[PDB]
Amino acid sequence: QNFYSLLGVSKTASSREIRQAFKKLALKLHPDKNPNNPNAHGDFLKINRAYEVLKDEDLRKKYDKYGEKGLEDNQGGQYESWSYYRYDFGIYDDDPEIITLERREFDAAVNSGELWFVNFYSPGSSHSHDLAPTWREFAKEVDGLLRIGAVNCGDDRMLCRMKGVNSYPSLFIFRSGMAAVKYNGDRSKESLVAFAMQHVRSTVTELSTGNFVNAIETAFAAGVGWLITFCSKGEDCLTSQTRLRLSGMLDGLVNVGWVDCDAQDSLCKSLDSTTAYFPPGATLNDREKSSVLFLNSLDAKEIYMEIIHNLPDFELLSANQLEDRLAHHRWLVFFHFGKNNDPELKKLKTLLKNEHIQVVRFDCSSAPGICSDLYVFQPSLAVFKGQGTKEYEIHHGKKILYDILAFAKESVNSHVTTLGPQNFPASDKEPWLVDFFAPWSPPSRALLPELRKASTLLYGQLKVGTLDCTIHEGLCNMYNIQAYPTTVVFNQSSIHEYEGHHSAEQILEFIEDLRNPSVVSLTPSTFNELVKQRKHDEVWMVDFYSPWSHPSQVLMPEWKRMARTLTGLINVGSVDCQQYHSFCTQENVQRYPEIRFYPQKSSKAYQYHSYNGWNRDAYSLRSWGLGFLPQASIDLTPQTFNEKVLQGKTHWVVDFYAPWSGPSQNFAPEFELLARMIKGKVRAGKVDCQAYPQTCQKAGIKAYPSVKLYQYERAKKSIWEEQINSRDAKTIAALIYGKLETLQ
Ligand SMILES: [Cl-]
Repeated sequence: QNFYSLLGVSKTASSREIRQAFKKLALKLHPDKNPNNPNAHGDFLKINRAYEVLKDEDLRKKYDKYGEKGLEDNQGGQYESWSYYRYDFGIYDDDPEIITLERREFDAAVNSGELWFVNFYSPGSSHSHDLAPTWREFAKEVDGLLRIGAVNCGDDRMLCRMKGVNSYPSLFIFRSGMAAVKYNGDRSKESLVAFAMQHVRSTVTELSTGNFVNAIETAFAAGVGWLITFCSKGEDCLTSQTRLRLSGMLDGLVNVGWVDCDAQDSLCKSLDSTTAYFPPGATLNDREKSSVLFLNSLDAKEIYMEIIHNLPDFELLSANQLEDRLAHHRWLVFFHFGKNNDPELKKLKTLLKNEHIQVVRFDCSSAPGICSDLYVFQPSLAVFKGQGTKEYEIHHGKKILYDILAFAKESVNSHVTTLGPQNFPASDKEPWLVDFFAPWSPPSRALLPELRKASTLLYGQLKVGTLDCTIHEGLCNMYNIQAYPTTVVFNQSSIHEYEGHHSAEQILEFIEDLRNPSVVSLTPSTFNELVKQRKHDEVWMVDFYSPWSHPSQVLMPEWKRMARTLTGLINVGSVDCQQYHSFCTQENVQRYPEIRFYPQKSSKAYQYHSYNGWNRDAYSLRSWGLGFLPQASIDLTPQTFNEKVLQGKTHWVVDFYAPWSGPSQNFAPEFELLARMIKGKVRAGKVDCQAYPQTCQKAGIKAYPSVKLYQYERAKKSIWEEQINSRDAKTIAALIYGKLETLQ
């Protein structure tokens, strides 16, 4: 919509693309840049608000479901300096060979199988600035050899702390098999390369005449061809460093070697300066001439690019082979349709070995029913978990190597199912976590890995599934999905919708709350053990309800909201009288819903109180509940107000009220809660303005109820007076607490 149009990007744009577009606009339009128009702050607000809501995935989701209308105003107001955007912002955003990593995807990325070299840098760090051009250059230098990453510690403090970053910048080498190795050298292009090579697997072998023939003649069965450079004195061939680099770049795909032609003159008479790639089966003799690839270049990247394009495609499996193998080993399958992608992907076979994931392709046209039964209607990449099952997931996003590796290893070790209409849990009492998403949606793709993580911890607790809305438009329409992604738990015919941040931790919290809800569901047994035999200071609110009762159905969502606000204050329970008829009869429950409060055990306490109030919303019920709790405020007089508060030596919070005032009666139980929370820190008082207009006039009270904070400063022997506009006990308290330490 307008925000994407404002930044001039698509609604499918990535975080990086957003930052790129905003950087262009920020450098031209920062209020620092043009001091000649008084509207400079306002013009930048439009762009910065758009940027801040789009870079925030929670905010972005609200903006996709509703326009700016669903958002709230306090955004875009704060921005950094012009110099920040010019020099500290998106430093590696325009450098394609550098992967910009955030906290969520970091571990899965740098452990996906490739050798990673990551620059943990920081804004306001001039050592980080010095490194940047070298890093861009270095990343260009080793393309095809290893993965180069960057992590902005400025926006990723905790990740940098957890990864032992002790200075800016800090350089680490990652590979799944080992612990991080730190580079401590002088940050030069050539030093960084040499360091990385010590961690690169590289086998180059000098070949005798006898060895060369044997390697070439045995190459075919092995499946691996040969890259060989032929060296004569007075002539130039691949250097030692170059052969080792090529060996690393083509690890597991090609054997690298060299031949000393001065030492093998007879052999080199056949050739004629030159490196040759021999596909498996190809020989030097004039028969096998053609398949052999003769190269003249001395440059690794140049040579590599020719080899990588020349290598064979993935093994093609027949329909029979596929069906025989899929439920057992793990299989990464490229699905296509006849017609018979980065060549870099050919490295998947080698780099997935440690996870025993086999890599193949399949031609759906040879068996369309197999692909249509998986709802594969276009070329697709899927990974199957095997081990006796046909669980699979489909890869979404750019078909780039490290991402497909991270996807494949994370998925086969997780418990997220691909859902379709045929196995959708419409009829299931067991708990399900379902993610309705779209592949084109950048947040949706950001969610999938976090879901996989949660799945591993939730195993045995609930099943996790994903549903593709672009494919199954009908299914997501029936669940009223308006934005992507939409995460939803299904538990006992009630369907809860997640609204937190897309991280495994927050998702685990949300589910843990659904597993131990504020509203404690009770049985006839648990009522006796928890409510009846509550300790001599516990209190309970309990809703006795029938699922068949319209009044009960309308109450429950209010009951739950109320329960959430009473955590650590009032125990909240619920009783199903349809299931437990005799018990509810035992308790003399006559109509639904019946709301009862179970007070603190005391000498004069009733067994319980039934709420007969007209209004049954959450606020009314909360205020009713808190009304039974103990008074902690003091009822002040005109004299005691002056002596104890105005001329006292402590902190007060005072409620100026009128008995006839509706709003005052609503607040009274909230004020007592406030009083109890601050007991020992602050004293709480109440002043009847109807009884004492004299004092309320002097104190500056327009209407009722009003709250005033009185702070004592011992240094000046004086009382400070401020007004509290909030009517929320927790809010007021924290607000009061904040001021208190700032004198101590
Ligand atoms: Cl520094």
